[PDB]
Amino acid sequence: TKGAIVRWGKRKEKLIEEIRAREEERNALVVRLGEIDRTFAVAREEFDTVVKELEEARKSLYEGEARIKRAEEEKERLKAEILTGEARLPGLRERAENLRRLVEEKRAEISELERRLSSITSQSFELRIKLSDLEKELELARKDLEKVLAEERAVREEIEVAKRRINELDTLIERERGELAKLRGRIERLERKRDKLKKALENPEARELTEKIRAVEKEIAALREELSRVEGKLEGL
Repeated sequence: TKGAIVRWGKRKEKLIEEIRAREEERNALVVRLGEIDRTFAVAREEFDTVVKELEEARKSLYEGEARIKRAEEEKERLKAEILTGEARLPGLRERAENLRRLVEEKRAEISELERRLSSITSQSFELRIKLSDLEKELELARKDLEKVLAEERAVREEIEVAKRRINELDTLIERERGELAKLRGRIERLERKRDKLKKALENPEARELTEKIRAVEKEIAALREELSRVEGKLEGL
């Protein structure tokens, strides 16, 4: 009927309008999601980079700590060498003083006994034997003194060398520690950037829009099905 043409026609125009509005909304949603997915591409590449760099930094940190431990074990060996050397020095200096004194003593004894041989000159032969014995003893005392003095000089030298090497090691350790502090800063900055990247990657509005787009598309489908029935009605009326 004419009246049914009018009524169904009014229904048709309403359906067309509502479909137009729903498809408008749906396109907007699709655009927004099309920006989110791009942001996730960018962020996921940066995240991959940053966790890589973070691995590199942690490896460098461990290696630096290991080099420091090696340097400090070497430092402790050298400290023990120095303490061992230093504990010998009072004894060596005592020996040297006593040997200088013994040397002077023997020289004076040789002078006195030579004086008696001078004054007397039968049993001066005994004094002459005593003389050669005093000469052997003085000679030995002098050779011992040379040996003690040389050994004290050698111990002092070896102490100085160990101390210089220890200073060297402390400078190496200071350099490593400076690098470790720089790496701890780099790691803190990387960890923070990485946590922000993860948080952006759990945003999670991407799914908030995927489900909503599913719904609005379902409703568009429903409206188009009613529209198709209404059209088929008007096309046979």
